[PDB]
Amino acid sequence: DDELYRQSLEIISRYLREQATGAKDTKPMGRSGATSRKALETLRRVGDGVQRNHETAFQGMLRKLDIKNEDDVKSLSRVMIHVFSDGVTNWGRIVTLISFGAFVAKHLKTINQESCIEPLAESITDVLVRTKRDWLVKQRGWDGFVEFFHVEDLE
Ligand SMILES: Cc1cc(OCCCc2c(C(=O)NS(=O)(=O)c3ccc(C(=O)O)o3)[nH]c3c(-c4c(C)n[nH]c4C)c(Cl)ccc23)cc(C)c1Cl
Repeated sequence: DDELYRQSLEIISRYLREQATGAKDTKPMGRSGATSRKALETLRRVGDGVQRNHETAFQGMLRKLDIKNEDDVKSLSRVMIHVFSDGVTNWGRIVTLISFGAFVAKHLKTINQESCIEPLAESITDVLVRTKRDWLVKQRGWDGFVEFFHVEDLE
């Protein structure tokens, strides 16, 4: 995970940043590269799906969390660790984790707090890897992520 954390962080960062700014992740990924780009495209189609089907839940949880500044951001990781670390692990739960990540980043930009997007990203990444590296390793990681969701809605 001196590379699974970094690659995970690369996907999650670029995803949250493009969801927050509406600007597309140009500039290269740096290893494994294509794996990461294709994961990001997947994350767009799948993560858009999760936000559309869960808008009421997402809106309600974002409001209950009441996020105004980065000091809130440092205390979110412990709510997020608490919620995500119990129960079965599956790719659907990981994409929900990240999608609500994006949701929060869009909020952060709306209240002019873009700066917290990076810490938020890192926090998501740490929670995911800290808690699931083994699972992620034996689902063949982000290549496993690309294939399981095999985009057959865009072709
Ligand atoms: C960035 C961030 C991410 C977070 O993710 C938390 C765990 C991620 C999650 C879950 C989860 O896992 N649900 S699960 O075990 O039924 C599941 C999802 C997919 C599968 C499967 O296919 O199998 O199963 N549910 C969440 C909901 C929520 C929903 C969707 N309906 N009602 C509610 C409340 C909200 Cl609003 C936000 C985050 C989550 C949590 C926090 C606090 C933050 Cl800040």
